[PDB]
Parts: sequence; structure tokens; C-alpha cells
Amino acid sequence: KVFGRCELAAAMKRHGLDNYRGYSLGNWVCAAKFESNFNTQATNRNTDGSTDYGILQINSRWWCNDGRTPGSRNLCNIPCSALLSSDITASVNCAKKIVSDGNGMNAWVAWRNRCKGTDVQAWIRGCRL
Ligand SMILES: [Cl-]
Ligand SMILES: [Cl-]
Ligand SMILES: [Cl-]
Ligand code: NA
Repeated sequence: KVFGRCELAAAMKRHGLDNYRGYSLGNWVCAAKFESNFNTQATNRNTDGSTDYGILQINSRWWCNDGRTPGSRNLCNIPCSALLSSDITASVNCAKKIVSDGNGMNAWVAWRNRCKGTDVQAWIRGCRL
């Protein structure tokens, strides 16, 4: 599923991401835009053989099991394919674990390089929340 901007913002707000660990909703929408272009089915292979999955491009090296990343962890205790669902619950719940691990949203390269330090509130402007 390819979300609309305000549609995704509302779904993330309902799942408790607004101000989670101090990160306002616009941060999460901005991250999703540049990680996946709002597409739950996005996948991208990393040079180490791991793969990033879903709207927030969660990496199989640490967070999910895809059966093809030897020596990796599954810290969210989920198959990586669950992160491609049109229902973003699994992605949101796993992202809550990632953001709590000590590095905040710097875990998402696109957030650090394209959202951090910008007017992220613009990403939820106009949305009925
Ligand atoms: Cl915001
Ligand atoms: Cl594996
Ligand atoms: Cl933080
Ligand atoms: Na894994």
C-alpha cells in the first residue's frame, strides 16, 4: 500500500508515535517519505547481505527474520515480511523498539540526512489530526 501523507500521519498518531521518545509526528512522516516513499512494500538490499523492509526500512541484520541474513538477530521477534503489510502496526511497534535503543531516530539514515534539523512540522501541515 502507498499511503497518502495525511493518511499515514493519522495512522501513526493512532499507533502512538506522536512525541514517542520526544519525536514529534512530523519526524516520523518525514522519515517514512524518504525511506520508502510511503510504500509499505518497499525493500532494499544492503551491501552486507541484509535487507531493509517496509515503510520505515527496518533492517534484517538486527530487527526481523528473513531467513537469508546469517548471523543476524530478530529483536522485534517478527518475520520481515510482516513489515510489508498494509497495516503498519508491526512496523510501528518495531520502530518503537529501535528508537528506544539509545540512538534515537539517527538509526534511520534518511532521517538524519533529510529530516533532522528541518521544519518537520511541515509534513503534517493541513492534516486533520
Ligand atoms: Cl511535527
Ligand atoms: Cl536469517
Ligand atoms: Cl533521542
Ligand atoms: Na535477522
